[PDB]
Amino acid sequence: VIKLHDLKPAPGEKKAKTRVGRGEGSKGKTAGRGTKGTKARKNVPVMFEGGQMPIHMRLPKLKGFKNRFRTEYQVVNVGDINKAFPQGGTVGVDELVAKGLVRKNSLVKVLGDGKLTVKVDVTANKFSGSAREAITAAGGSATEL
Amino acid sequence: PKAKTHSGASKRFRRTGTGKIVRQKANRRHLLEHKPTKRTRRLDGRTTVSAADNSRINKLLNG
Amino acid sequence: TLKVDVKTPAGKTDGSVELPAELFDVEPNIALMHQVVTAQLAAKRQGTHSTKTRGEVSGGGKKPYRQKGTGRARQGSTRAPQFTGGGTVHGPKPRDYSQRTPKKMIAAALRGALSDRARNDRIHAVTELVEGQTPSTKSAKTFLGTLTENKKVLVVIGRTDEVGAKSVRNLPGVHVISPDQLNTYDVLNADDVVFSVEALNAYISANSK
Amino acid sequence: ARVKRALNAQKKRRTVLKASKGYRGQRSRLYRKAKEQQLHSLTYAYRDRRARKGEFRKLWISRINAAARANDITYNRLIQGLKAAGVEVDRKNLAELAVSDPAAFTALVDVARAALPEDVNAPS
RNA sequence: CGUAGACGGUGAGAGCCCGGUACGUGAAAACCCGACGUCUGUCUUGAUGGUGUUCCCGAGUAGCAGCGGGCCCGUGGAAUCUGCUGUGAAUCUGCCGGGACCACCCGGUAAGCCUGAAUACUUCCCAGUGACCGAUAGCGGAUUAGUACCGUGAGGGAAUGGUGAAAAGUACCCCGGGAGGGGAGUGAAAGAGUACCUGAAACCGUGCGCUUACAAUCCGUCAGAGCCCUCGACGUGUCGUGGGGUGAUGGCGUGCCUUUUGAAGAAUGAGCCUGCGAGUCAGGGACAUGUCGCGAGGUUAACCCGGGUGGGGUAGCCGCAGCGAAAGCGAGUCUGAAUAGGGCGUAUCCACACAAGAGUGUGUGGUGUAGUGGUGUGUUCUGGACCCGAAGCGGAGUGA
RNA sequence: AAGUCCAAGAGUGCGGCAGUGAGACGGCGGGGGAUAAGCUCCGUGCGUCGAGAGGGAAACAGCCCAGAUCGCCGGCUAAG
RNA sequence: GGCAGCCAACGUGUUGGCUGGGUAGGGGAGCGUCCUGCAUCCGGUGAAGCCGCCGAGUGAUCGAGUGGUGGAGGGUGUGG
Repeated sequence: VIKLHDLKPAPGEKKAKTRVGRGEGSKGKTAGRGTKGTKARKNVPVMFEGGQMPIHMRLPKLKGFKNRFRTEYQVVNVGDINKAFPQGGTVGVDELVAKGLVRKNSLVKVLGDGKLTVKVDVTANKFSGSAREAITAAGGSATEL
Repeated sequence: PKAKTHSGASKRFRRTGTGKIVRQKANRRHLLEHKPTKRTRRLDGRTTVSAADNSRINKLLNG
Repeated sequence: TLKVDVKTPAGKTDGSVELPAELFDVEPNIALMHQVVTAQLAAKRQGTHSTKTRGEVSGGGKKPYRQKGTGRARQGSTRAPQFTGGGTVHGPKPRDYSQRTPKKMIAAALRGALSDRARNDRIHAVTELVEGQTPSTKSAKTFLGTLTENKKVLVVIGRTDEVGAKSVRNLPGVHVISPDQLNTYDVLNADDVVFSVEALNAYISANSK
Repeated sequence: ARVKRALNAQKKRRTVLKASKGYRGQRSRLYRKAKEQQLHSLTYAYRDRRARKGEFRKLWISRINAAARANDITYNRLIQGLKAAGVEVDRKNLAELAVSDPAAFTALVDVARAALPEDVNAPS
């Protein structure tokens, strides 16, 4: 039987903490910090660059705005529609979420990246031109709702 | 305490699909008269941040 | 199919229970079980261990003496760490050692421990612990002796069997747990696991569901 | 988990003081001052283990040369002659013969003189 | 024996000797929490539902400015909320709020109120807990403790535990004035004597062995006579695969740490010993790696139920499709009147072709892309952030 | 094109972690100085010290020989 | 003659070739402390501690080898 005295960690799972500042044999004295300086007693911040204009100030701010109202779609490709539904059939947002192709509460859009070979009655907030075309070509229907 | 993101870096750098950090070039805001359009185009758009600054830019963007 | 015979206190097998392979036939993962039990014991550990830093120890607000001229080391407080009676630099502070181990990891560790026991034939089932009504440690000890000669025994008993709980409670190496609280550390610590039929059925139902 | 630095601390102290048993003054009594002398003690031990070979070879050479002069031959011509004769007796055992068995050393001196070139100073 | 194997005590590890424990029982009184009646109010002095037309629907108010405060919002295009100053409206075709204004449209009827629960804390009391401290620790305080002591004052602010199971703590001898001791006794032990468990080092003796008063010594190291002990042998006192002490003499030999180009350095620190004294911890933090779990999925936070780890918890988070500044489009997308090229993406890789040798492309066909939760470790973020150290700054007080 | 190639423990790229960013002297090429400085500032797939013990320069970081894994009371040599 | 790092060969870990000065620093593997899960073992027939003796390890260090004092808790394994 296995026991609490038989339980061990996995090989290489646990590593010995590095005891810095304990004798010269290990990381001793300066404790891996070297001799005098700022870094011998403090951590210099990430944004400081010696006093010259930092890279986060001498470079221009990226152009544009974020458009608070942007409507973004969780996308599923028709190749994934094929893989998830070899039998075809009705494929709504609920079906896609069940098969784990889109987030549960989101605006679903369908894109034609893979290839479609089965009759699918897909129903998503929007369809790319290629996705609609493939859905129709496979004998299915793409009801945008 | 959540690690706060550097606002300046967040506003001046971006990641692509693969994860490359991109930035716009300096020297395109003003004093554009004497700049030949070839220089202005060279400065136009985004380029990957140099490998040297990639580390600190990534640290500022993550936290 | 692991058919654990249900032995009554009287010494008569009353049916058998089938232990599902998914619950009592899992390949025991030692590293998983170790992480799970270590998380359990860390959760058990209350980090009620504190020390006063140099700002928490009493007094020491004033600079003990002049900065220069006294021929003595520069001290900024009689409560600095080097001072006898001063504050601890990096001493313990209260800590919450509990670890958020994933639910699947916890469940797999438990299923692995039960699987190990079932494989070794260390899982027994019973209709009752003593007889009912009045607890009897002598009767319960006699029955657990007739079942298993090992020392550590985990009695997974239902919440309603207060009789059996009390009867087996006072035996030295006999932990008592409920089927919903069945955990790695308990099963692994116990040499044998004795289920009341109701407890076994409840565990199997709750898990196969 | 407060650990006292006593069980562990005294082990190296007892070791260093036991090693320093025999030193003069503080170097045998105080762990800190014994440790300073123990560093030098083992530095010297290493240096002198490595220089003992050379200094014993020096002693052997001195004694072999003494016996060579007694036998009316120079030490370097003795070594040259022994090499020419193919006598692979090292200086340790040569000096042992010089001291214990001078007749054997005279025999080896005769061998080396015999194996020396007719003219040692000739270019050859 | 056990519905009691909790914990402690007892002359040393006690379920069974003791206090207790499981489990049972016990309030005269007082207090609290419940109900049960008097009692208190109200409704019944009534309930129903439909029509059309005047007054009412909180005023120094809302609103507007001038200056401010607050909000992510630092005055900004600055809404909403607010203080002080003025100016100051209408009552439903009213008025606000939708971050200024509308056929607008929605939210509805402010300028007067009271409102439990969910929530924060523990001076105090009770019962417990500790991979907390264990007398330089842990509270400053195991003892006298905020005491002694210091300061005029505010204020600062200590040190000091352990005989033994039981005091059995040396009735009466001796030396001494006493202290203290030697007897003798108690004690298992006095190698426990109220100076008391253990009794380290520093430090101070005494005894013994070697060695040193012709010698220039970082105090050692290597050779090493002599001397003094030990283990064997042979069984002569001398040799040994020996061991230990000392060290005549010879060789070599410039402390440790720090900080430096460089220190034995006549640069820093250290008189000595013992004890303590410095990369720690929190966070679904960030990055990277290890390792488990599950895997195109992975996890759940709060919270709920469990006298425990355990079970629930699908809100969210990260994956999952990119390009762009969005109408956005989407394995494409942005740029461009310009199918002109580039940017970034389409994991990766293999074969087929078409091409061009401008560094290789284009499609087509194959396998199908790997994250994400714990957790270890190293860095890191916010915190005191590895530890010590200023002069000084601020708030409130104390002092003529 | 070979060599080195059971290695230089090489070069390159991407990541984790750094330390360093006070150098010294010597040879050679130079600036400043007085073609002084143990001066100062450069270059040097130059060296050594730094961070390097050992031997030689008497002693003597930087000069010459030579790069200490340990033990031998073995041998041959380097500079000298 | 011993040890250690890389590499190869074949094996089921032996050999061989190279390589093992080192400060800042990086990586790897460990000794020791006490606190604990579990498992075992020692202890008033004398634990720890301390003082030695005789030794042991490539290091930190070790003696479930021993003697003196001692008087009650300790060791080992494996994890946290």
